[PDB]
Amino acid sequence: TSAVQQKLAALEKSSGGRLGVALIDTADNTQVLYRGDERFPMCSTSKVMAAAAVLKQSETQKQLLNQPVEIKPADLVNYNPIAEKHVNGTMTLAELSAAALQYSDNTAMNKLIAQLGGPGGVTAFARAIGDETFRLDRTEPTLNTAIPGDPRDTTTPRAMAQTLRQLTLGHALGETQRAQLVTWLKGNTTGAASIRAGLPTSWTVGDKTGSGDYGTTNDIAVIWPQGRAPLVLVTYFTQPQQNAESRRDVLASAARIIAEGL
Ligand SMILES: [K+]
Ligand SMILES: [K+]
Ligand SMILES: [K+]
Ligand SMILES: [K+]
Repeated sequence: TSAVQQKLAALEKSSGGRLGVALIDTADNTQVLYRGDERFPMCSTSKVMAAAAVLKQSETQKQLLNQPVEIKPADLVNYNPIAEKHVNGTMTLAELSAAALQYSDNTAMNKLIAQLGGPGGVTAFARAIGDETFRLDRTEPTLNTAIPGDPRDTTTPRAMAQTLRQLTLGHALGETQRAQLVTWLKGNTTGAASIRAGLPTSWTVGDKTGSGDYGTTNDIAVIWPQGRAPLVLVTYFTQPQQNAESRRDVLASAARIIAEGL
């Protein structure tokens, strides 16, 4: 095993949990993986798949993103920072997409799932862009249960890194759509203590975090260093105790180990 993998294994051992990392260097298309083929609960990182599915729809329904959407009291779930600001009012699918991606709003995610026809509509878009691994089974908030061994609402680090590459740097989306997604990921408010904290401060980053039971702490990022091809980095982490605390530091340290392995 590589030098990087030795250091990621040691980080994992010090943490008491289970760590998953996938890097894709778009220079030589080489990959670094740690438990790259194990399943991890996605938690809110699945918001990227749902927002991207809606973007794919907007390519033919050219006014879809401005479509208003009723926010009703019964739509509110466990974590609704933006949507609770509009109960008995409306929000557009663009506003819901940005609330989901940039504030991790769970009512926003549920509206995107509805627009897609249920969780199966998210999974279907994954299958349509070549991702045979991702699976979304539940809505918010039950998709966060993160039960050990449960395959519901999981993916693997390798699959999510490949997919995130296609949506953000590839052409799985149309060009207007891809840049909307990139802008959204760059304006995330929830990621300062996760991957971003382990990286050179000059690098540009867009990311989506996730957190859930079993101290599940996740981040998926696309990374633009200065002077070299961009990278995609996925870091998943989950823990043995159902009530375990968040460990965003593990993700920052994973990113540091990866960046220093370049
Ligand atoms: K093992
Ligand atoms: K969330
Ligand atoms: K699980
Ligand atoms: K938690």
